[PDB]
Amino acid sequence: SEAFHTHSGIGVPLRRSNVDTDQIIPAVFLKRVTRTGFEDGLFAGWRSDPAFVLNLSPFDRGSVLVAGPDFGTGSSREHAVWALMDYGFRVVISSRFGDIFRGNAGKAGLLAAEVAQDDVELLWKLIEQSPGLEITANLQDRIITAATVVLPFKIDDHSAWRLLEGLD
Repeated sequence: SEAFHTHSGIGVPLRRSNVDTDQIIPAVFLKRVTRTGFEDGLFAGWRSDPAFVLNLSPFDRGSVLVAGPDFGTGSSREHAVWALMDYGFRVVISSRFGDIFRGNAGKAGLLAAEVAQDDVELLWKLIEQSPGLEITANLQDRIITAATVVLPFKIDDHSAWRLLEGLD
């Protein structure tokens, strides 16, 4: 495991709300018993469209996902976090997460940063009109930076501990 203190990377604007575990990683990918790379399962159904955001340069090298509300809503699988992480995402931003997802994220090294929806809208606009704009998430200070916009995020303190300490 690696310890999470700050992460900067290309932001990916995903205007999808209420994203369920089987959209994050379809069921057909979770018969694998191994632990090697789940990156090819990440959004695999949606990736069939060449215009899906994650297929477009430079978003295909993104590591900060800016999603709509209710990301990972409902029941979800550990593999959803593994798929995100294996693809290279270290941060997911949403104004509300599913709780099971949110807990799994912190336990696996993924920052699930809760940001007010008005601020999610600003982040989408910035990265949409400047593809490749980096987003920074600073866990010590619990802020997201994009250009000259700086905004707070929330995380529970237990998750923060696990992430900062790099716990398995």
